[PDB]
Amino acid sequence: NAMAEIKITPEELERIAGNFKNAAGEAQSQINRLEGDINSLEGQWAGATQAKFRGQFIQSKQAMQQYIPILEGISTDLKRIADKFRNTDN
Amino acid sequence: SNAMAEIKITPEELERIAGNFKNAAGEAQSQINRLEGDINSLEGQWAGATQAKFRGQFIQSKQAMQQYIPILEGISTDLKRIADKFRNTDNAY
Repeated sequence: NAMAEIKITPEELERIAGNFKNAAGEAQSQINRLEGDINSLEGQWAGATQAKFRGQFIQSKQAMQQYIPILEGISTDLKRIADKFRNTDN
Repeated sequence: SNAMAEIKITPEELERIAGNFKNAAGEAQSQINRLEGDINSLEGQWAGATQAKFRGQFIQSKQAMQQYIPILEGISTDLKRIADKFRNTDNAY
């Protein structure tokens, strides 16, 4: 019985939409903290070394800036279908 | 502390920062894995264009993470390698 498929409802779509929204927030927090670390290395070693690590970090930030809006788009699509369900029932 | 004035960070401090990057890489992978489970739990109940829309968006997000994760891994690995380089002139003389 515990393996019964959980049927889609607006509540389920909103729960999962929330998971994606929360994931976007955690990702942002993570990139912020990592940026702080790279910032902390400035002046702590050779300028050439810092340039290499800043460069790598910005490439990671760019990847994250593609990723976050994709999660938010999924969250939006789930919520739009959730709304469709609620309005049909009304 | 290093023999060289220009090096103001210890190997242990670089290793600490490298751990933050390794932890972030692990957390990112765990996150996309949980979200994949969410997408998987719905997939069989969608059909046609809607099913494809969610599958495609999820695939895009996974590919973005396939970019992001190895960059964090590279930063962590490289930080540690530099820690090892610096160690030879840290508290040595």
